[PDB]
Amino acid sequence: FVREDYLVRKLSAQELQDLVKGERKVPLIVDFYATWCGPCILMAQELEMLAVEYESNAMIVKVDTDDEYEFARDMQVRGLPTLFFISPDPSKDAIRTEGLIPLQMMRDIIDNDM
Amino acid sequence: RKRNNPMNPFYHGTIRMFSLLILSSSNCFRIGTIKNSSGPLG
Amino acid sequence: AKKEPYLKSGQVLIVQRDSVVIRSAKPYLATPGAKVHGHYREILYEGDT
Amino acid sequence: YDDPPLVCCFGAVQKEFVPVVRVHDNPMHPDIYSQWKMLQWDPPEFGRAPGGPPSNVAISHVRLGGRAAFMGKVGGDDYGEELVLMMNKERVQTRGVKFDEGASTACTRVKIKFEDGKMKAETVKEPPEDSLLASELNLAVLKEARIFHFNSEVLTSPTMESTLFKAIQWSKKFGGLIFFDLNLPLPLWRSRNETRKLIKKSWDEANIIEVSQQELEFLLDEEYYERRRNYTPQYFAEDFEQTKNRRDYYHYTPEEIKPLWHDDLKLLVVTDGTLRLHYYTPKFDGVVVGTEDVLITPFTCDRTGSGDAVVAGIMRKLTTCPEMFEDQDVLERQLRFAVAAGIISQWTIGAVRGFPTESATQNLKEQVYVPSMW
Repeated sequence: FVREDYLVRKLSAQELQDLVKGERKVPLIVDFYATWCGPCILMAQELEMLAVEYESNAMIVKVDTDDEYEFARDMQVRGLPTLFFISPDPSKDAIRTEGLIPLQMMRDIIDNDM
Repeated sequence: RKRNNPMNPFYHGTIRMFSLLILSSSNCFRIGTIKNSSGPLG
Repeated sequence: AKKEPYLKSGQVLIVQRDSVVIRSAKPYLATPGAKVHGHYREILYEGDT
Repeated sequence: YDDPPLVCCFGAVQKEFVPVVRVHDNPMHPDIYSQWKMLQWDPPEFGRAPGGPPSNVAISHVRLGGRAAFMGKVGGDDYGEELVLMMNKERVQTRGVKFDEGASTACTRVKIKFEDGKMKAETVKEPPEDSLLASELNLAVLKEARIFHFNSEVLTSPTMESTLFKAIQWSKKFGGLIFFDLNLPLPLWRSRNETRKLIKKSWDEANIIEVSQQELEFLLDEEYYERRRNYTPQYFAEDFEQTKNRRDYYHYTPEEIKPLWHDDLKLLVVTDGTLRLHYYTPKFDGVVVGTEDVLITPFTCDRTGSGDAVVAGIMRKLTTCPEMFEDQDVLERQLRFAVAAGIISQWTIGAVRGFPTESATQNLKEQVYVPSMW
């Protein structure tokens, strides 16, 4: 009866591993964040807006570095906020963006690179 | 008793009584023949 | 002593060769006619009269 | 050469992006970001006064009345132009910025692999911020600049490592000073020995070094200082001030700093946020007592960019007060300015948005301290 206020889902390292291993039709956007990080609030709102924009044409997930610190270090995360744009085609290579990039930048990456 | 019972081994501060008070570092602080030797005599 | 730091409020608890251990205490001045609320050695908590 | 003396900030230009990331044991709601401001006024110790990219230091230094130039590379896309425009509107010199038409600004190509049953990534194409070559350096900037500033983020890139060392040789040739502001990124917190080997060369190439308390204790010994902090006497305190259970502001002895000392080091500053500024010079050492108040504005406080403001204030006072390196009283008096700059920078959301001006910083310094401490 009551819609949920947040569309971006929080996943574990194992769940994200299964998601990446499995077949994907739409681009997958992975957010690395920490609640103690000030810039991550603005990134959280921006990614909520992006998730509203791409209803079923993209998948937005977030990984907390306070629960998956080793997983974040393995994936070459040097700071926060950090975004990973994973294309549905396994042949292609993912893109890592560092910093509070604009929403239009995310739209361009998703449209012309995924 | 123990019978009427109806876990398995196989599977700072100093007390001050006179009423109890605890004395610790939060309230106590420091400011500042042969050779004769102390010992037993038998 | 002139070359020593000032001793502070409290009671001498331990006496040693070159030092003393003090249990800190707070003095309260009371003019004649005041009423002490408690017996000797009575335990008083924070905010108690 | 115009006044004040120019400083050069070398590295990547990014929007926000605090590099220092560790594990915190007090997480808020994963979705409700309106609760995350409580971790701004009760922060993790490593995030008390976070630093950022060298562009933050350059912008803060210019806002404090200094002249700064940024040395780095951006792509030829919209994001690189926007970053360069942001640096230009802050009156930071852009002539040291190199454009790459074929590169995407702040974008890195990585390949996802599943080594030993765990997902991992490896870099395929480095971003243009990490792809500045020694042939793309600006020799006029390196000649004019009196302080050369960089972070340990460039040590995570081999191209930027080589470019950084060439730039350090060039700057030392012309008489500039090397400012190493560590700002250890997430990979460099894995273990002490590998980080020490990785940063040894840049550490020995630096005249001025700024580290946080957590960074210094990680570089020397984390467990020893954690044990020392947790120690409590069993029976009685050794002095009265130890009975108050006050916050620990332990001042490291120069004997403890001896492993990290070298001959060209003129000044080492250890910052416990804005609360403490432990300084070490070849002749003397001490601590500058500071403060903080983010609870004065609970709804606008944000600690991002505070360390950048502290470092920028240090550079601003160093370029105009050469007696800082030799006079202890003057050094403390000028470091109080950086303390005030860091304090103000915690009162606004956003690092660049909340960087104080020189007038406001001096006003706050005179308000906080007694007149004899100015």
